[PDB]
Amino acid sequence: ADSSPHTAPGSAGRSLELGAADIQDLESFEAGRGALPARAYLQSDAPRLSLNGEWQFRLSPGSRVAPDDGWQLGEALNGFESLPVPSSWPMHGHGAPAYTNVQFPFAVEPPHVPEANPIGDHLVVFEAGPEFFPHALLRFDGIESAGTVWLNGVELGTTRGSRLAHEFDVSGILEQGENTLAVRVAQFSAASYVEDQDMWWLPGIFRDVTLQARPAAGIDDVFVHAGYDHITGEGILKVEASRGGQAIDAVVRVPELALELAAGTEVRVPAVEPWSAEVPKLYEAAVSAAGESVALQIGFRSIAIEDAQFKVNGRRILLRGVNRHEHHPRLGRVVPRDVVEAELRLMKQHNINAIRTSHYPPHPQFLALADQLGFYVVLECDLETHGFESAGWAQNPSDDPQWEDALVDRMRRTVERDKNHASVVMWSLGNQAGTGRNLAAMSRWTKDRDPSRPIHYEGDWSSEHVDVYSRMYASQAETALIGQGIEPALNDAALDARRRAMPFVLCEYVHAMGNGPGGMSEYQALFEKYPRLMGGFVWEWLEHGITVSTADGVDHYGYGGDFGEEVHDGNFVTDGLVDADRRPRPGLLDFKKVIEPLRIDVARDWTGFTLRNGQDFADTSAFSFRYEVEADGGALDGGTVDVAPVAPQSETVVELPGSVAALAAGLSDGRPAVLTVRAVLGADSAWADAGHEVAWGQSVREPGAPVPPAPVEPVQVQDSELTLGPVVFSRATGMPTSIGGVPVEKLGLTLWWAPTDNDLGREWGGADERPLATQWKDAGLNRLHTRLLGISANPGQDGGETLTVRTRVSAADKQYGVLVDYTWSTDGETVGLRTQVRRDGTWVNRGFEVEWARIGLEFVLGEETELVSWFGQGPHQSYPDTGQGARAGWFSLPLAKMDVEYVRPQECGARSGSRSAALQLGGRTLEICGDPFALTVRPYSQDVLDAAAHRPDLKADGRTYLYVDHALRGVGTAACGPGVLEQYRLKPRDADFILTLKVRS
Amino acid sequence: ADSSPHTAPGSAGRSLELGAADIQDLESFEAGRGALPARAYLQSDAPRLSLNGEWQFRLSPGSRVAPDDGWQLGEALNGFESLPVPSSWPMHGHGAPAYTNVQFPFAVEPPHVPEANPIGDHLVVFEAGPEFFPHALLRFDGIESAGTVWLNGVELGTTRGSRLAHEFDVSGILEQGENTLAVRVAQFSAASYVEDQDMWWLPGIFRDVTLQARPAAGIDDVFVHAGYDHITGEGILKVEASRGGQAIDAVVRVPELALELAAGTEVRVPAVEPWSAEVPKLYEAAVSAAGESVALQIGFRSIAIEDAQFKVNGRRILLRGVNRHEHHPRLGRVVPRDVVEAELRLMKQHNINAIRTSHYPPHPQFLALADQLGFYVVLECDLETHGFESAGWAQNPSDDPQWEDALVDRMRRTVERDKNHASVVMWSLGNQAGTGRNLAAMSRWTKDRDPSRPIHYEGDWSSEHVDVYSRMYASQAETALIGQGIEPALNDAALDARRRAMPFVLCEYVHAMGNGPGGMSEYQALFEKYPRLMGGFVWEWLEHGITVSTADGVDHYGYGGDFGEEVHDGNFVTDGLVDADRRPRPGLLDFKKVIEPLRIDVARDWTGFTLRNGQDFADTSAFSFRYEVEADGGALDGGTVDVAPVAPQSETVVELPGSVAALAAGLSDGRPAVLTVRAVLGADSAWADAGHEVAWGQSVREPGAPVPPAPVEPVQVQDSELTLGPVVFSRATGMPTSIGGVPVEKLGLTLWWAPTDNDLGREWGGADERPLATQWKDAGLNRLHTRLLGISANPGQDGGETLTVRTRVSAADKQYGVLVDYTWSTDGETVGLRTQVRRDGTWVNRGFEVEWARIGLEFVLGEETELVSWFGQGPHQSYPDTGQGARAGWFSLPLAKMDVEYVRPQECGARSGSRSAALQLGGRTLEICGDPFALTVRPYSQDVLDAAAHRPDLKADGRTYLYVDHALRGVGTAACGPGVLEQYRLKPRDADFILTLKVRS
Ligand code: NA
Ligand code: NA
Ligand code: NA
Ligand code: NA
Ligand code: NA
Ligand code: NA
Ligand code: NA
Ligand code: NA
Ligand code: NA
Ligand code: NA
Ligand code: NA
Ligand code: NA
Repeated sequence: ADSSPHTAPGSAGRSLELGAADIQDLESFEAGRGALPARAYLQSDAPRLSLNGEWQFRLSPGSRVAPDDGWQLGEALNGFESLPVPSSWPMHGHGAPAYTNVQFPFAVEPPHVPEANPIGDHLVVFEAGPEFFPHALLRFDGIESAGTVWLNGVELGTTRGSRLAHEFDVSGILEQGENTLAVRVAQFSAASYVEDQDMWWLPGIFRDVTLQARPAAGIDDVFVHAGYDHITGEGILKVEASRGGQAIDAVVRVPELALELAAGTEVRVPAVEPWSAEVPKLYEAAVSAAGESVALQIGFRSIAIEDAQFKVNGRRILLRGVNRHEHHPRLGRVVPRDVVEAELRLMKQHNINAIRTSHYPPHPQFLALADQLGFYVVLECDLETHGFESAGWAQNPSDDPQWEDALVDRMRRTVERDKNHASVVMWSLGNQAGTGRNLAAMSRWTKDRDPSRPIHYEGDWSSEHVDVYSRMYASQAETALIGQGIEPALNDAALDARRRAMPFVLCEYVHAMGNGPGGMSEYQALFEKYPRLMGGFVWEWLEHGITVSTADGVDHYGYGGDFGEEVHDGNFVTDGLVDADRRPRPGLLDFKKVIEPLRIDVARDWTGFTLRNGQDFADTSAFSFRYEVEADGGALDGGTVDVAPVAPQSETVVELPGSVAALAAGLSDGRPAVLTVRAVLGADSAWADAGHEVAWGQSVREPGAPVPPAPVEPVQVQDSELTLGPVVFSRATGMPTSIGGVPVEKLGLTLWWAPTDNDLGREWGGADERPLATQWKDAGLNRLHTRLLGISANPGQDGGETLTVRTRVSAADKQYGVLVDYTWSTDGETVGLRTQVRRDGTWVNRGFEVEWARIGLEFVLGEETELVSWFGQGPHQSYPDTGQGARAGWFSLPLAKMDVEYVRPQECGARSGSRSAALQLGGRTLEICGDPFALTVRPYSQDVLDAAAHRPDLKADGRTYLYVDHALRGVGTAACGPGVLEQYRLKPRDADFILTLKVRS
Repeated sequence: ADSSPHTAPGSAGRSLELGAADIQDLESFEAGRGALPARAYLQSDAPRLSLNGEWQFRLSPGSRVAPDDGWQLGEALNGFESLPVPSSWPMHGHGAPAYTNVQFPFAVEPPHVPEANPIGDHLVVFEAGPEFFPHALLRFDGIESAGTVWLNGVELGTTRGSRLAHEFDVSGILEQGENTLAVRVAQFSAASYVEDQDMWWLPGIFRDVTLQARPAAGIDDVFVHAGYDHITGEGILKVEASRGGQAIDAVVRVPELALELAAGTEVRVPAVEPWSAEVPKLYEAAVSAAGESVALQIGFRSIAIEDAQFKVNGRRILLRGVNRHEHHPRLGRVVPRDVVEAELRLMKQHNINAIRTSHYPPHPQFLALADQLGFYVVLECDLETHGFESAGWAQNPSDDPQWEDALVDRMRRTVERDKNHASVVMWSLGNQAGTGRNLAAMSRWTKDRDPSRPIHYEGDWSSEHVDVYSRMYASQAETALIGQGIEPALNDAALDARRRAMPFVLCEYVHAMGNGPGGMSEYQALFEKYPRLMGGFVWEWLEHGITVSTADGVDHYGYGGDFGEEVHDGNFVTDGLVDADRRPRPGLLDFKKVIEPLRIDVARDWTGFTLRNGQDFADTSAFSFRYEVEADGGALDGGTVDVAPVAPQSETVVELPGSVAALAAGLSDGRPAVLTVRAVLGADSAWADAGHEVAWGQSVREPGAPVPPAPVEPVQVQDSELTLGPVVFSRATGMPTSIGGVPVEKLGLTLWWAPTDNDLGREWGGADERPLATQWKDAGLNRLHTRLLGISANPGQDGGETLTVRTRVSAADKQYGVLVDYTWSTDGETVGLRTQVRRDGTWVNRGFEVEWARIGLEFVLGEETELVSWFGQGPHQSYPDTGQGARAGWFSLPLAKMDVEYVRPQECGARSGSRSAALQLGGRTLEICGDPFALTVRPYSQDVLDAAAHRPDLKADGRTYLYVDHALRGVGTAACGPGVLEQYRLKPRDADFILTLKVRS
């Protein structure tokens, strides 16, 4: 209290504030107290009782008013109500979720906690039979953030490390019969300063609570060591077992390998089948002492770094990864097992082979599923101090000696829990925790304890205390330099030499927020080309949307700020490949294609395809290779082709049946036809059914360019309207008012789109750091207006005429514009529309050149569209730097399914590469043909889309908004990481393009 | 059409769009057509008929759909409805007002008009008797922006120059009996590009429409020349008269001067009383020909620039000015005469002596009122091209030869209308129109036509074509350099020499938006010290608020964007000294004091005062000098003192009656008493009643500093509360929960206030151009939180104790804080509160130091306050760099009258310099004493104030928000011009201060 300003004469007086002792504990730097030693999560035959279920719960707003009313004895519970456990309690109407990204939601003065600090008191009465005596423990697999535990009124201890397990000995405290377990949980504690992950703040007892008997002569911990010698094919096996901190005699049995060996001895198993994400071979094993048996699944694999490559079982691997948080839209950090199983299958179904547990250990039962389904796992300790960065990392716990014991404890618990799982191929120290002596201490502890797994940590770019060089969101350009080993040197020659000898991983890349991510293919090409590049993990698997309801009961996802937060980061928590209910976003469909493990390159003459097996261990024997030829009328040919199995990293040429090329050779010129070759699962796997598609390639015979009609109809002039065949025009605006009877409310040029999440991010570098969306607003691109310059008819053919409508498009207060001429022609059935765009003045504003979203047309039609059909790419959306998963073909969707249900509505739903489109408007069909154009159809305007913050803000107005774009820009990943690559940016230019239109009934 | 991209084979076709001819006319560079020569507005005995009244009106959205249906004959009017004329038609439910500041509301491509261009068709039937034959004309004193006029179906011509007069000969077209006048008015035209004033866009026939007979042998124009020779006292008189463009014989009679002379001859009048704003002497005159007589008011004055000074009648003058727009909150640009008369009286009542007609000629009848009441007028031509600045002035009309005739026409009409008025002392070419050849042409035309008045134009800083050096919002520092003649040189030595020989005027300064303007006194000191400084004109006289009603019928003022504008500038149109209904803002009350024309410096020993007459021409004989001594109980002494008249620019010492000093000498030490000496009007003037206050000065005997109580009561400790005499504290928060029975909901430190309009402006210069409001938001200053560190009692006196509550104030995600200790003491009746503030960490955020709004306390009391009384300054608000008009005294106001009704609610209502305050809360009174503190009391929180965009957003919640500030920052003028001067900025510091509190009943 010396820094506090007042100085009082006399000796110090007594402290009168309430709650001083509770707050002193919450502000403790200690890693909790009273717990048993950290150990593995082990399946054992020891009796077990889950205490999950309906508990009693009372919430107080802070420690100083949290009652000390003997509630732990369970006799006075008038202020308590039912609450399920496990739970994140703000998901059940107690307080509210709060989202921050980097910023802490409390003043940064470690270790101190704010006065507003929700305290949740939990209580359950349970029965314990004789099998839990004399010895038993209570296990808590997660408490956010600070728990104090009592049993029958006796304090057992405290928990720190919110996603880490704690166990408490209850021998001599547990009683036969009824027992009362009480747990006081503080939302905030000193630990909050090291738990600043970009996710919802959610207090609770959010994982299992278990009573476990500890029979005499049992097994407390087990450490499986299961290596693979790829030269000899041998497994290298040693299973350590301990009780009470001492090595014990136990018997290890592995029936499938005909093994019975002693614990603690290393043996060579003459032939094992090694474990990989591709082939996750597991051997069932048991480790047995007199009083207890532990069941294990052993996968034999060895991890090595050599020649600047990350190798498993002697081979460089490619990580096709995602960052997986634990989130459920209605349960918070509680993820039901069926949801976990389904989402891991969904990952495999989209070609993912690797998971980073961003940024804390997962539920303990996740590891066995990863072992079984096959993922390379980066298992990350629960540590993130990101919010200290804004003060230059002043007071960062990672470098503060007072935090050493707490941070080493986090790493020890992380490592000990999950050390037996073959899927764990790297330990990660944490995320965005800066640099410091405590991270070094965590690394040293881990390397000493478990030298079998390399250490990962992105926060220290010098990589002094790690085994791989990790970065997040490094540009494609920088990744290419690193891939070639030619990045700039570190200042320290010794550190530079070490880091240049390290393989390189992107622990986060291609930020998948909203419409995006763009630029994935450019990273993937590098990963495949350069051995030092290990691959990357997309940020992130899921959107953390939280289900809410409007006043009328319309369900939608909420994000930061939807829960009254004073400080929050908005929709940055909805930044995934799937929504919170695990529905794919288009980015997942594109990603699947980008990382597909086979490359199928179909010959232009349709005689065959080149096949490259991009897997590391498996051949192609799991796949059936299918071909199909489709034309406008439907499939013309199809079947299967036998492919002799191609070894990993090998390539072959496969001949297709002669009927396919004969078909190609017979096609009329200009008739469209698509040959697709697909690799599907030949048989059910653990993660998908036979017929599931893994890879594909195509060859397309493109339709001929559209033929404008002969301009043989003349312009008929009336007082207020002009008629040209099936088109009627306003003489006041020059715009069509109907085409073939389809009412047209507006036709005009487009240059802008409703900003994506990426367009709301700053594009660092250069002198202009305004987000693109702000550049557009400042430039008036969202508020264009059109002036009519003139309308005239010109001589056509055989008495016909064309009609040229001259316009200029600009914005209020701007001098730059584009002259736009529309030239219309018709033979009475088809309409030709030529659009010519010429800049009039430099598109520069506030000293920076204005980029465009598009060069296109918006037709506003005075009727609703029922069905949208097109030839192009699909079925899902595609933009210049996305759409890898959109394949060539003929597609048809009801209008509602053209949209994409991003949580914050934004530009989406364009189908790039379209050659023809057909919109069904009641009883008429409007057909559009062009050289490649992008197609979008919506039931609301761009201004409605831009203004909407949530999906219920969208409303259909009875019209159809049809967008036909001659040019589009890419979407990039500027919300976090690279913006649109140069080749996909759209700079102002002069342009012309032709469309043909037809209305049939 | 060559720039338009499409190229069509064959010869060009016929134009098919509608409205081409109307739009061609609107896009014309010509100054209108068909009008009679520009001339003076003259009062004549020729028969006159006002056609103002109920007309018929039809609105179309643009020229292309404006009907050409013979409506001008008045036979088919089914689409017409009644509309008063004169009117701004969007004030009557036709379309909507639209506010832009600089930005044009249409694409900038001169001379072209947008498609959305409201067309208002006006029609009236009137009767003309025989007195209007054979010759008559129709006069239009204002049409915004483009009128086409028909009478009985015959086109008379067109109008351009929205605030300029046009007359059309109707001889041979007017018929005896009924006539039909039709006027098509376009909102936008090529003229809009030269009418970009910062004000509402309001189309209409917004000034008088008059039929005037033109008898034979009449007088068409008159040019009065009336100079004054200050050496001899002579007037120099020549009155020119013309008819049909030729000089005529006419007789000039000036009865009061015993004159009968011929028009066109210069005479010397041996003794005249000269005209000035202080003494606006006017002589009634008549100029008569056989068929017509013109009545004139002649003021004799000569204007000269010599020795870098602007002189009238041989003396340097001081301009105490405002910029006057024409605006009415319900009628738009129509200002009723009674409103004009009242507002000019109000100006005189606040010591104003000068008006700039920003930025167009006023109603023609304004000039005679200015002549009569006495203002120096800067009469400004209707020209402003400000919106071209954002493109580097590309295409600026001022430098485009095609606009020469139009711009010279504007200046000619401006000069000719008002050239006879003594009040006009400068012609201004326009405002914010850049630089160019057409401005030079306007200046040359004016100097040739009327060399009697200097030319003003701020837009060309080289001053090549003007006679005074004018700037807007130059800093006090730059003004001081200019005042001393030591500003940097222009590159051209010849231009630099000319400009250094010019007097200097601020045509706009001390931008008066919202809470402000600060910094007025620093300008005024310079104006008074340096002869080259002519003075300045405040921006601006009035707020252009427009009266609107909420859903429930609550009237309030609207501003930009409240009328659906796509592009607008928000509340920048509400930036005046008075609201739209001419109610003073506090800035006017302060300004009155700043520019007061006498300086009264009261002696500290109360024996007398020094008096300086700061007028230029008048002595002090119009004033009665009053004194009063006031004490807590009321007035102790008062009366009048005879002052021998003090000449302009002279000073004297005036002895006060001995009773006043005897009173001062007898006062007990520490007893407060105030001596005020006032100069009031001794007799009714034309602009105020006898007793009206013009100037004042004070001497104050300050109350002694507060004496903290002896700390003889001890702290009583209860389970959840502490009691210390009359104060009860929470043991959970350390805050008082009641003081003497007054409920206290919260007590805490304040550092922030709800941003003023100035705080929302950028502070140019330095690397940080964020507005202060944004700096505060980024720093979290608007979201402070308090942590309780401890509560302890310490030994007091004779068994009593003090209570120290230690806290820390910070914001989420920030490391900087302030330690705040509160030390409480009491003797059972009075409470002492010592607050000590110490910074803990540097208040720096995003690399820039964080400034504070205040260092103070917020008491939130759980009851409503009825009445607020204080000793300090008042009655109105005062901040460190404002409050000049707040005088020392005792004040008492109901709570509602403490607030200030700014249109956008914002920080306001602080009373700086307070020594004691008393709040009546039901049956209790809370009394506060301190060394100088600022006092604010509100019925809603700062967050409610900040969130409110209009006054109906404010809501009382049943509490009292009491602010006691030990330190406050100034408010400056950063919305446009200088921010807070260094001496009034509030940087983070350590501070301590003492208050005493008492509750009586
Ligand atoms: Na322990
Ligand atoms: Na690689
Ligand atoms: Na995120
Ligand atoms: Na086969
Ligand atoms: Na594609
Ligand atoms: Na939106
Ligand atoms: Na004329
Ligand atoms: Na002066
Ligand atoms: Na303004
Ligand atoms: Na007198
Ligand atoms: Na004052
Ligand atoms: Na406000």
